[PDB]
Amino acid sequence: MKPVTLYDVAEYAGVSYQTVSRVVNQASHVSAKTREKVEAAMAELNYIPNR
DNA sequence: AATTGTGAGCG
DNA sequence: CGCTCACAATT
Ligand code: NA
Repeated sequence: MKPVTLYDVAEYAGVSYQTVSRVVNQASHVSAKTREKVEAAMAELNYIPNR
């Protein structure tokens, strides 16, 4: 499968890789609108854990 | 005083 | 390259 990364979903949402990692694991500091971006980025794109 | 970004340490 | 963990320059 296409190795869709944390970055791809982050840029797609308009957020940082670390902000989007903190939507997956190590979760601190996530906002109303920013969260809803990450969700639409994860579900429209076929993100792969660890690739 | 809140977050992103950067650092670095694991794989 | 890809990611969790942890910490801090900037705002
Ligand atoms: Na992950």
